[PDB]
Amino acid sequence: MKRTFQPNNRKRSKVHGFRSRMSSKNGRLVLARRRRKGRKVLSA
Amino acid sequence: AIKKYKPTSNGRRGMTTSDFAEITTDKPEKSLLAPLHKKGGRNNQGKLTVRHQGGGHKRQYRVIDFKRDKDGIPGRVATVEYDPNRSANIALINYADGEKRYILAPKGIQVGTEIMSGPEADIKVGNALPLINIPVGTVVHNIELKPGKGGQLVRSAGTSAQVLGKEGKYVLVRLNSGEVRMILSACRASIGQVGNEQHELINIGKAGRSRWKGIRPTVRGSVMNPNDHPHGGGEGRAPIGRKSPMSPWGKPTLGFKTRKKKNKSDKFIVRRR
Amino acid sequence: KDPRDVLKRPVITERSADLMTEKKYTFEVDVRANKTEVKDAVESIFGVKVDKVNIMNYKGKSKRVGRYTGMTSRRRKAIVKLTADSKEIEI
RNA sequence: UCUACCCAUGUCCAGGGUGAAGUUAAUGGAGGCCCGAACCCACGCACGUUGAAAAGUGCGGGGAUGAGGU
RNA sequence: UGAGUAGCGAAAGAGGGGUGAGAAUCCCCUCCACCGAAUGCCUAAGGUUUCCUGAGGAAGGCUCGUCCGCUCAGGGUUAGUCGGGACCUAAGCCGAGGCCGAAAGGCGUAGGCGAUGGACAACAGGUUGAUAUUCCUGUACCACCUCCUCACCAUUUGAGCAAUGGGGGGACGCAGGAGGAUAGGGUAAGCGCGGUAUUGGAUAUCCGCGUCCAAGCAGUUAGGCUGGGAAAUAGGCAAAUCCGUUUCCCAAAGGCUGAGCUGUGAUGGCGAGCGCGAAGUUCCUGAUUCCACACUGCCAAGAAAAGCCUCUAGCGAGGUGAGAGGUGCCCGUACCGCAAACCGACACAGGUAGGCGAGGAGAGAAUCCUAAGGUGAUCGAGAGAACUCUCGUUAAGGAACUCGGCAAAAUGACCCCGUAACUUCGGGAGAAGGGGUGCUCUGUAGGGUGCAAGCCCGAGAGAGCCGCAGUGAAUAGGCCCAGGCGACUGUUUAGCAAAAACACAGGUCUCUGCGAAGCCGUAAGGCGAAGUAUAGGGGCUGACGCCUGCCCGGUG
RNA sequence: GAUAUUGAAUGUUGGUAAUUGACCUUCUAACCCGCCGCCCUUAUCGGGCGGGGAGACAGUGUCAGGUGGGCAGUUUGACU
Ligand SMILES: [K+]
Ligand SMILES: [K+]
Ligand SMILES: [K+]
Ligand SMILES: [K+]
Ligand SMILES: [K+]
Ligand SMILES: [K+]
Ligand SMILES: [K+]
Ligand SMILES: [Mg+2]
Ligand SMILES: [Mg+2]
Ligand SMILES: [Mg+2]
Ligand SMILES: [Mg+2]
Ligand SMILES: [Mg+2]
Ligand SMILES: [Mg+2]
Ligand SMILES: [Mg+2]
Ligand SMILES: [Mg+2]
Ligand SMILES: [Mg+2]
Ligand SMILES: [Mg+2]
Ligand SMILES: [Mg+2]
Ligand SMILES: [Mg+2]
Ligand SMILES: [Mg+2]
Ligand SMILES: [Mg+2]
Ligand SMILES: [Mg+2]
Ligand SMILES: [Mg+2]
Ligand SMILES: [Mg+2]
Ligand SMILES: [Mg+2]
Ligand SMILES: [Mg+2]
Ligand SMILES: [Mg+2]
Ligand SMILES: [Mg+2]
Ligand SMILES: [Mg+2]
Ligand SMILES: [Mg+2]
Ligand SMILES: [Mg+2]
Ligand SMILES: [Mg+2]
Ligand SMILES: [Mg+2]
Ligand SMILES: [Mg+2]
Ligand SMILES: [Mg+2]
Ligand SMILES: [Mg+2]
Ligand SMILES: [Mg+2]
Ligand SMILES: [Mg+2]
Ligand SMILES: [Mg+2]
Ligand SMILES: [Mg+2]
Ligand SMILES: [Mg+2]
Ligand SMILES: [Mg+2]
Ligand SMILES: [Mg+2]
Ligand SMILES: [Mg+2]
Ligand SMILES: [Mg+2]
Ligand SMILES: [Mg+2]
Ligand SMILES: [Mg+2]
Ligand SMILES: [Mg+2]
Ligand SMILES: [Mg+2]
Ligand SMILES: [Mg+2]
Ligand SMILES: [Mg+2]
Ligand SMILES: [Mg+2]
Repeated sequence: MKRTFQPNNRKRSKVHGFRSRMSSKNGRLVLARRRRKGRKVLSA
Repeated sequence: AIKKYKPTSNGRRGMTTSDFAEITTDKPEKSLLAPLHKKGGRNNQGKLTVRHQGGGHKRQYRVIDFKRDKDGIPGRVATVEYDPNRSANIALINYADGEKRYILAPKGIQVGTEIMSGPEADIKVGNALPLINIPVGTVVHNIELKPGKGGQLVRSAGTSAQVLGKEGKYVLVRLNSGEVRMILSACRASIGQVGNEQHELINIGKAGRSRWKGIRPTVRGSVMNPNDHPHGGGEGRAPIGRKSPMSPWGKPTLGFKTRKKKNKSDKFIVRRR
Repeated sequence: KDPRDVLKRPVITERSADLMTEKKYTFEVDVRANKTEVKDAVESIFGVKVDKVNIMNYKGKSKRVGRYTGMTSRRRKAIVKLTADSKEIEI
């Protein structure tokens, strides 16, 4: 059975990566929150 | 002529086709082609805004000269060709100066026919004149609405309009719909009926053939649910069960006129269809 | 840049010892150094004639000392073939 | 990154059969044509039901040049 | 607690030898068994050191463990030519100015980004424990460069270079069939090497194994398309000796391309076998590959841009061609990749694109057994109760079972004969229903290939032989009569409904004159459509045939 | 529909003492053009300039009425 997670590093980076986050106000808020929480990993 | 297929399968039962007797070449003119991708009825937001459009065969766009603005230079009809982008056939014109252009193929045009644009042109099928120069009773196609813009009206296979009278700056034209309308006399029209008159007789024959033409299935409102359509729901089959039949977006859709009531062109329209 | 910034240290392995019989010298080089810079660096320092430089990148190896996981440094390894009529490097 | 539909660009479909138009009985090779693997599907039954598996397996089943699969 | 209970996750092992504190489980050997259009080989994505070597055995491994995808050390990935970048563009995405919008922002032009496509120079052999068009050997090719060499042309109608511009080209669908050719196959013949058997027989028409070779360069070719020349030119944002068009003049040439083949490459390499090394030919078969979307047919009418060629515009005192010498960066390269290494919490009967995919019999990638190659499955040993599951057989009967023939049984291949109602004249149809089917001899008739020996293919008979049974296994329709529904192929409730539901071709009504109507959006901007009433949106009906009456008071 | 953006004339018909209304037709100069040519400019955006079309209409703002399950928040009693 084909399961939901089908890994693809290009698609991971394009959808969830740093440049994607930086390209919008709301993505920049994601990064601001994760920095505020003190996450090691800010993005994919 | 309309070729009828023999019923060698249930798909083929009743299916008919053009014999394509008018078409003189299989290959288009490479210089007059442009790319044309499908849209699936999706707009610039990526959202479906027109239903029932998608798929079908890949097509190249043929750049048609709707303007017909090479006044004075004679043009020889080189080919009559299939165009996937429209019901009419198109004709490759070799102008005497060595420019090549496509036009809409009128009814009964032939390879080797000389054609001419401009006010000095003859009233012969294929020519394109300002409506001021076209005499009353002349059957025309490819009518301009604004001078220089290009023909917009009466372009589909077999369609035709008739010049009824000249009111100075405007000319009266009976359009294909039966509407009578004032067109600016400076606007061009092409002489004749549009070719491929049999087009409407074609029996598509099978579901798949509509799919090849980029038509996805229509689902009736009555077999949707209430959240989808005004006609949706009901236990078993249901009648319309409403004052009027309704569109998916909740407007009356049988008899309800949708032409804007304050329209600038209302003054130009003499008799409605 | 300095030649001696390019070449970090020699690779002393059984493989690299076998390459030295064929007149090929294996160096760890700066991770940014292209093979032209490596060629120029070897000729400058050792005063030899290089035939060709083959170069490869090694990823960092995952490593553990007790609970703490981590990575070794990534490495750039250059295999420098000297010409037939050339002086040998003294390692 | 599942899935629905769409868009661009690739690619896949052993074999056999039937024999439309047209052409001159032969020739010709049409088809959401037929039989049938791959592939896609999921009709019946059994089994499984703290499973080998949070939807499967086994034996049969449908489609298989198309409104096709991927 | 349940309980020493359920379970230990599809599968063939046996013995001998070894190692060790310890061995069903690790190593080696032998025979046996399993996969073999894969359970083989290659390679994506994904994983990220799992790879190799040595050491280890706490935990992980459903048992064990000396072993391991586990632990600890150390090691391992080599490129001008492969894949990606220093090339091109599609969808889409971003988007200077710009348009629009309480803010945030939305949209969009120029311009870019973006492969799943276009373009683009390297092959064969060898080698390591672990990489190999990457290293090594041999033999190449591509772009660029000039301390040099040689030849030729030229210094203002003056060589030559040449656009970011023009043109050509690139450049495209689907189906079908015939050619040409090559992989691959057969070992048919010939050739080479080894063997002559002790189980009755055999120098036998005996046995086993092997029986080739690259890119490149030169030549050639089935062939494929293409009509060419000369003037003149309302066009190709300027110009054009290019393209387009026209008129004259010749209808075979010229172009452009070609799979492959032949020579060479090769005094080399590989090679049965025993570092050395024989023969290394011909014949037959033959693609799903290539020539090639080439041809023919068809309608649903089949990307772009660059490389490339050409044209001028420009640029120009030195150029052009050939040789010789030289230069050539970055990223990936280990290993798994139908899997115990990826997605499924697991060393999970599931899922995972693409290339190659042998033989016998065969139409075949079916089927059964095998080849190359891979593998024996991570708990075992007994016993052979009930019961459950998966199978096999069954007297007499034969649907009496049951909601229902559910399940099972039966049918099944090829050939010949024969084939109804009804019908939209296609069908129905493999209707139904009969008969044949092995082996031997005549030994083939005939066909393909070839110069010919020969090698394949091969009816139809006649006479014989054997068995209970001849498509002797595996794999291969059960059929018929009548009725409801839906015309039909399709589609659907991922995971209890596949249907009579949806769709459908066809019908009809209605809206819509183009800044169309309809639709998305506050708008800009879009879809509609680069369409234009034979078109587009919406409602209803649903092939086809015959038809579709009455009522306009109410509501629209 | 009123009103603003919104101007100019000619008629005709009100009401006040010659100005201000109402409506008709015409005009062009605001406004509009998903029309053509030229330029910014290698540009199917945008802007400028010149034609043409339309024109004080339309569009847009404010206000008003109608329509409006298209959408929203809710109500839809208790005894038994
Ligand atoms: K039909
Ligand atoms: K429908
Ligand atoms: K209903
Ligand atoms: K098989
Ligand atoms: K070990
Ligand atoms: K490698
Ligand atoms: K349905
Ligand atoms: Mg529709
Ligand atoms: Mg329903
Ligand atoms: Mg509703
Ligand atoms: Mg209803
Ligand atoms: Mg009812
Ligand atoms: Mg490298
Ligand atoms: Mg079929
Ligand atoms: Mg699959
Ligand atoms: Mg499904
Ligand atoms: Mg089938
Ligand atoms: Mg016990
Ligand atoms: Mg118990
Ligand atoms: Mg028990
Ligand atoms: Mg047990
Ligand atoms: Mg097991
Ligand atoms: Mg077997
Ligand atoms: Mg290992
Ligand atoms: Mg254990
Ligand atoms: Mg490349
Ligand atoms: Mg944008
Ligand atoms: Mg900006
Ligand atoms: Mg690619
Ligand atoms: Mg290449
Ligand atoms: Mg390896
Ligand atoms: Mg490898
Ligand atoms: Mg598995
Ligand atoms: Mg065979
Ligand atoms: Mg086989
Ligand atoms: Mg019995
Ligand atoms: Mg019996
Ligand atoms: Mg009974
Ligand atoms: Mg009973
Ligand atoms: Mg049954
Ligand atoms: Mg049906
Ligand atoms: Mg279901
Ligand atoms: Mg079901
Ligand atoms: Mg608009
Ligand atoms: Mg548009
Ligand atoms: Mg219905
Ligand atoms: Mg009626
Ligand atoms: Mg009435
Ligand atoms: Mg409500
Ligand atoms: Mg509330
Ligand atoms: Mg109550
Ligand atoms: Mg009561």
